[PDB]
Amino acid sequence: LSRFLGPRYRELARNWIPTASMWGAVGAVGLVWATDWRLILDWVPYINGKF
Amino acid sequence: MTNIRKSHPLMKIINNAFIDLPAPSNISSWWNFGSLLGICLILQILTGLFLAMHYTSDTTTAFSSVTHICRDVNYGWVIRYLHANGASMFFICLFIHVGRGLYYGSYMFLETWNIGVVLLFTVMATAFMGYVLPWGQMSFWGATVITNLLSAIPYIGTDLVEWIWGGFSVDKATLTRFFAFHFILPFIITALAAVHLLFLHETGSNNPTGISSDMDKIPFHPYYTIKDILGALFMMLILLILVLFSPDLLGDPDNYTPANPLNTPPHIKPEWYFLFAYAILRSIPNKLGGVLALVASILILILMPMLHTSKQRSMMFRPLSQCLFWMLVADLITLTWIGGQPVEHPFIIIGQLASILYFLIILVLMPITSIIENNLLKW
Amino acid sequence: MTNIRKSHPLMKIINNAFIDLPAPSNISSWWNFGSLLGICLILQILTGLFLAMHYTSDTTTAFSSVTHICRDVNYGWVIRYLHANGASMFFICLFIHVGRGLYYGSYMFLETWNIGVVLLFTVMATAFMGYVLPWGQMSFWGATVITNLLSAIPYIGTDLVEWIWGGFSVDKATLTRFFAFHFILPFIITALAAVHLLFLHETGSNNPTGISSDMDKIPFHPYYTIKDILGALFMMLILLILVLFSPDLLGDPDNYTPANPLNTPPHIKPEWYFLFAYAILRSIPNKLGGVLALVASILILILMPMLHTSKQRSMMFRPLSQCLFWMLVADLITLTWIGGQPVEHPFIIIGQLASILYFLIILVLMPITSIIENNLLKW
Amino acid sequence: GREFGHLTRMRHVITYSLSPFEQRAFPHYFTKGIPNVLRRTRACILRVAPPFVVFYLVYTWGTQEFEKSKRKNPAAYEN
Amino acid sequence: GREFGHLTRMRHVITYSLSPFEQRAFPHYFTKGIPNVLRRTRACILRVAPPFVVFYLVYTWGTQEFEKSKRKNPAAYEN
Amino acid sequence: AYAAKNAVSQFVSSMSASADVLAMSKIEIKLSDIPEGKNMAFKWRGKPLFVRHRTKKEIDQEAAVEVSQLRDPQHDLERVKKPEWVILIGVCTHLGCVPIANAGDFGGYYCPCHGSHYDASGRIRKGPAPLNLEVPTYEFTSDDLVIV
Amino acid sequence: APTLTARLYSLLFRRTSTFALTIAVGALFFERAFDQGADAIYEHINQGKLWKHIKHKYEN
Amino acid sequence: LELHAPSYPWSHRGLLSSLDHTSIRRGFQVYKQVCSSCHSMDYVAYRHLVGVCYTEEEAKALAEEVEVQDGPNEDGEMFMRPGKLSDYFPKPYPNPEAARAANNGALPPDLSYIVRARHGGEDYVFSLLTGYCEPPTGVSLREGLYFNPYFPGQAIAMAPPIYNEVLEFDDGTPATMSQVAKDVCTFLRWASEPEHDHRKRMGLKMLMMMGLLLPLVYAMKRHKWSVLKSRKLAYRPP
Amino acid sequence: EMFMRPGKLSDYFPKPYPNPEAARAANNGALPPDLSYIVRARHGGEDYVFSLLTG
Ligand code: HEC
Ligand code: HEM
Ligand code: HEM
Ligand code: HEM
Ligand code: HEM
Ligand code: FES
Repeated sequence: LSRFLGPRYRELARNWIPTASMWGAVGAVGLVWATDWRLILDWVPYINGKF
Repeated sequence: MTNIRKSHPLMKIINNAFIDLPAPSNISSWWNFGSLLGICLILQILTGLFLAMHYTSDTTTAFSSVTHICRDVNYGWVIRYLHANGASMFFICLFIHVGRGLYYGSYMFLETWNIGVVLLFTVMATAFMGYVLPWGQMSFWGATVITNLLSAIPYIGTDLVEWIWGGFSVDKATLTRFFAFHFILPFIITALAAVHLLFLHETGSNNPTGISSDMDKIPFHPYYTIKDILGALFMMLILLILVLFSPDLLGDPDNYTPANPLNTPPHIKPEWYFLFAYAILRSIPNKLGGVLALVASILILILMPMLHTSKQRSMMFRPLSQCLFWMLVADLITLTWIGGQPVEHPFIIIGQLASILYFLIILVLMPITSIIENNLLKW
Repeated sequence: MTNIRKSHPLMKIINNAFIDLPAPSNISSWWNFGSLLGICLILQILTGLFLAMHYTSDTTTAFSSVTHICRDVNYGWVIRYLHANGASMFFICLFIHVGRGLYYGSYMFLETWNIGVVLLFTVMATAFMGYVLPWGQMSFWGATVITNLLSAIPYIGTDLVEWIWGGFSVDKATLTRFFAFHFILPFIITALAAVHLLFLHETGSNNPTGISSDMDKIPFHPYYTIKDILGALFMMLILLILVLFSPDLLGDPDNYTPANPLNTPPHIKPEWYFLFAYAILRSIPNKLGGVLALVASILILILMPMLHTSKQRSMMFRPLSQCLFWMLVADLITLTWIGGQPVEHPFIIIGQLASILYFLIILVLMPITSIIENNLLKW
Repeated sequence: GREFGHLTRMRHVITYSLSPFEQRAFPHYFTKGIPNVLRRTRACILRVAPPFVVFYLVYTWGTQEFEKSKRKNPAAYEN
Repeated sequence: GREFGHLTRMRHVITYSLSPFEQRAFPHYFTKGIPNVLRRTRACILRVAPPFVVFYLVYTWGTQEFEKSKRKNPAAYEN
Repeated sequence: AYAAKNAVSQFVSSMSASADVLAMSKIEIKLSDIPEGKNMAFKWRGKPLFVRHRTKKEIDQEAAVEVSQLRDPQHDLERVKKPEWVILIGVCTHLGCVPIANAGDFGGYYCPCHGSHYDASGRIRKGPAPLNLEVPTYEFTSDDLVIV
Repeated sequence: APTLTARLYSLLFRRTSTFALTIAVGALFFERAFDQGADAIYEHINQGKLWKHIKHKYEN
Repeated sequence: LELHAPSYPWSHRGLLSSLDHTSIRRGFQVYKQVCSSCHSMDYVAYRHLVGVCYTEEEAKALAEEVEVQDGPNEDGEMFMRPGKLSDYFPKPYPNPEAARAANNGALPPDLSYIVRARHGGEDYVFSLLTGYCEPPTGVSLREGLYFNPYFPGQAIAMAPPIYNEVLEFDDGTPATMSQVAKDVCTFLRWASEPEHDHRKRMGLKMLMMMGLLLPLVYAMKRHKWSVLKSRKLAYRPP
Repeated sequence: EMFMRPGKLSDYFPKPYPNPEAARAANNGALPPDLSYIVRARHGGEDYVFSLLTG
């Protein structure tokens, strides 16, 4: 994978890191909401009113 | 470089089937039901699977297992009544789809029409055995009557009936046979539906005008994906109404008593989607004649493409043919209503007349009327 | 005019799949097993279906129903032992197929190889759930151990294992869930096998030489249909030998006692086609480490294509790689034997060494040996 | 097979369109739909309704006749 | 895509065949088959067998060692 | 997303423990039905549950066990609430086999699958078992009744 | 003077990742609020009939 | 000829109306004190009352009030146990033949699904219980049969089970025949459909969600199809 | 009321005890195993049964 070791690829990673972080946040929020984890949802102000 | 959606094999199949498929732009809401059928099928599998995780096909535990599903399993009632009413929704969509095919001359797709007839028979068998599964009074006695119909076959009727029964009558053997067959058949239905779409995509879809629409084709995805999603949402609304406000509307109360081989229920009738055929079966006093009429009632769809005599494909431009079609639909409603009703003085004669009218309209009246329309149009 | 075989849609698919498919002229008998697998699958679908006509998935009627199949159902023992030994034949053919893929570099078909790995996982799950259906001592306790393995998953292990159990342990809920999943999964296996063949036919088939054989392609039908028929006949000979002369050769006798949750059998071990994995599972003292090693022992097939450091595809012209491959095969046999054996002084150390050798050969020794071979040929 | 590249030969047909974000989803929804719905209903009513009217008449007559048949006949008990 | 007619380019290769009804299905089955089998066996026996021979040795030792372990130890019961 | 989450959650929940299974989560054991020096096995949570009416001699010997000389340091007094009653889950810690009562060298339990030896308090004494038999949570509602 | 919808598009809907994050957060909060409101409506309609409305008379 | 039951204005016949759990409690008292002697509810357990009409301790007290046969003991013979909320409602008779022998050859049906097993449901049950009448002229009833116009055949083997002050309600409600019949029919409706209130709540939620979604998905479809529905096509031959 | 009848071919071989607890009580706490599959449920089969009986 040495082909992908270059300044252009580091620039690409810089460009797509915000998008990857946003998608990771989307995945985390979706997982917490779907599973009703309640380990994280206890901290959310209005949601923790439930249970 | 290339486009994955157009080059990858599975992506090629999916794109050519559901994404880039050229679709007529004028197809109405009556073309949604096809996709609806698929949805129903998928539902009838998913829901069905989650019923098999708790159902046990034993005469000593089948009814108790169903009560356990509807009493103890978390949201088991939701799943059970979704299954029960989804079968009725499946048959509603099937009837509407066959009506759409008859009206707009979609039967000219011979291979698609024949695979559809096979699908209809397979779905009817699956629903029959699935209804036998709960092992209530209605299930047991409807199975008894429907299977006993096969005894009318000459010289092999008794042997065939006792082979299907797995014994001398409907009993535990028959219940387990029906559970296995009911489990396995929907996957054969999915394979047949895949073949059905394969045959349909060979020539594209029809349209209300009955005229080739190659000059006006649109990508299937952006328009008909959302249109079919809206149709599925409406179907889900109707189904959820039936499952959350009248879960027992289309069922029969006598199926909530455990099967009693020594005591027939007050009335023995099948599920509503079979009643019309049942009605035809009761028109003929002869048992073999009744069975033959029942089979022909569905096999007439095979003859439908050959009976087409009009120069135009769709009925959109044939008012007399439209009147005949709506007479046929009202006749089918009459047959269903009578199949619900007992065998008494007015119902017998009305059912005989209705069956005669059904066969007359499909066989005699429609081709003659189409020829009359052709002569009126000077061709 | 045209040719119906080469024009009709379904006929087009069949002709391009099994009739006019260009196939290498030199593929040995090791290429039969693929078709054999399909045969086995179909058999398991047919035979199993006929077992589902008499089997009930209730703990109070599971073992009794199996004995009813074996004693009362006409030729029921034939079908039951056909199923039991056909699972073993399926796994023999699967292992030989994977060995053929490894030896002849068939994993260079990335999509085909990955679909094959998914198929292997699905078939293993299907067989594991099916072995629980008789509800014998071995079925219950092997299910107990294998499912309890899932409890080693951190955080969500207990909730996951209890969700799969349907309760607090293996009980009627688990039995019925497993029956439903066991019924449904082989159809998913058929769909995945169809996708597998779709991916394979995109690039044709490999040959023992490992060299592209487009110059020496022959029609598939007249040659490989009869060759696969002969292979299926030989496989059927072996399977019928197992069914009719040693039906209980590959099954532990302790599964013929009804499940006793309050008493463990003298020895607990899964079926032979899992023993090797079981062996690796017991090599790691840590529970989570053992489960991870078990999963990796089969996920390593995914890594296999990426570890191919040889300039030549097939091991036919790679004697050192052949030695390593046969060391791997002997190591797998050793792992199976150790998994059969109890956990005592010599068996623990031999199993640990065997697991280390398996992972070392697949991950370290094979690529280094391939590089050395490349150097020796001055590539 | 049948692909957008080659379905039919058409010449000298011009189609003008608008972006979905430049046009209203429901333009004149009621003021044009209601007359159009009325037109379609007027066109299709004479073709659709009469069979169902006949069915309803038959249904009512059959129900009435069955209910009358279930009723007692006085003439059977003259003596 | 993958059909007879465009798989590869081959030139100046002449192939001679025979009808299956003009030739014997088992030509020299044993006169030439048996020597050929021995050649194939000899070429592979030193690459396939040695790994399996090691397994047999390990299997025998493990079985013997397991037996010896279960055997009574006289020294343990001394005194 | 709301509708899909509700549907998927309902379908998943259908696969979890049913109402009756949860109803059978904790059981009632009448101590008067267990004679002295008898280890009774009950079907609890789908697994064997051992309730032994430990005798005075057995209580004394278990109280005399050297705590530090145990693979898992435990005390009989801290292992059980009532000295004369010991309640354990009949699942060996080694792999998960069912130990047999009064079979080991220590008079307690013996897992034959490999040979684990436990005392009358469930503490591992000999064999390959890494831990002691689990003690489920329980309380004595009355003199001769216990809920686990 | 951008409108509310223009602000929404510029901040959240323009980028698909932010669009999906907004959808997920909205799904969470909408589930909470909708469940609370629907439960309130249902309990008001059946006021005095549900067990939670009469349990106090039997709780200890 | 048969008589169809009237449509009584039950408090649960509303589109989103639930059951009166006080009526459910009174109907359960009626069941345990009147029809439990001959009728059975196999598919209803005491644990099913915990969240409906009795608290957990009250349900335990109800369960402990009736003895239940337990599994074999050490000697291998069955014994009796005070009972627990995991048990189902006791069977008045061991087998149906005993029930027929004790009720003049008529099997008292199981009441777990009775409202769901009879046409008319709770309406039919209420009309049957309160509909007992003196047989009209010309009706000759066999021995041990009673005239109920709503029962098919009008000759029912069940003697009128309820009457004024048949049982004394714990709630203090007057024990009129109509009140007892209404309460027991409400309880039997609960038994047939133990998910009645939850089903109504889910139906309300799904109605709200569909009313929210259908216009929205319709608007999405209109947004996508606006391109075609505004499309103007012109033909320009040379 | 339950009762006893002479018996017929359709009947299976009579059980010696009503329930396994009775068998254990009558056999010093040991349950006599069912012999319908005893040869097929034991390592050795008829060989094991014969050796056990005669040894
Ligand atoms: C005297 C014993 C007895 C009592 C007490 C009793 N039942 Fe019954 N019940 C019977 C018998 C016997 C039948 C069936 C008679 C027949 O089928 O001819 C029956 C039938 C019924 C039926 C109608 C079944 C049908 O097929 O139409 C209902 C409803 C019913 N019982 C409910 C109740 C309710 C509610 C109560 C409490 C008010 C009750 N029973 C009390 C003995 C009893
Ligand atoms: C086209 C597909 C199907 C149709 C039309 C269909 C139809 C039916 C019907 C009408 C019933 C009667 C339910 C009732 O009256 O309570 C039923 C029951 C049942 N079906 Fe199917 N079914 C289909 C697919 C499946 C599948 C795929 C499975 C399993 C994988 C399945 C499993 C069951 C079970 C277990 C029952 C009994 C449970 C119950 O009755 O509540 N069904 N089916
Ligand atoms: C499980 C059963 C069925 C499934 C899953 C199914 C599926 C579909 C689908 C998805 C379509 C495309 C959408 C459409 O054109 O409306 C379609 C079209 C069609 N189907 Fe079906 N169908 C089923 C039953 C039937 C039956 C019973 C018939 C006829 C008796 C039939 C005949 C046709 C025809 C002729 C078309 C083409 C319609 C046209 O192009 O105008 N199908 N089907
Ligand atoms: C790849 C496909 C399959 C595999 C590998 C497989 C494997 C197995 C195995 C190993 C058993 C244990 C038999 C024994 O221990 O005696 C079994 C039992 C069973 N299988 Fe299959 N099976 C397959 C497909 C099916 C299908 C498609 C069905 C039903 C349509 C089915 C129905 C059953 C039933 C009912 C049993 C229990 C009957 C008995 O144990 O004798 N199986 N299966
Ligand atoms: C139910 C399971 C499976 C079925 C039904 C199946 C079926 C087949 C068939 C019919 C072929 C073509 C005939 C042949 O090449 O011998 C094939 C080829 C192949 N299979 Fe599978 N297979 C299965 C599992 C697997 C597994 C577990 C793997 C690998 C881990 C795999 C990898 C491959 C590969 C690489 C080929 C192409 C080999 C070549 O062309 O030289 N398959 N399979
Ligand atoms: S499994 Fe219990 S000591 Fe080995």
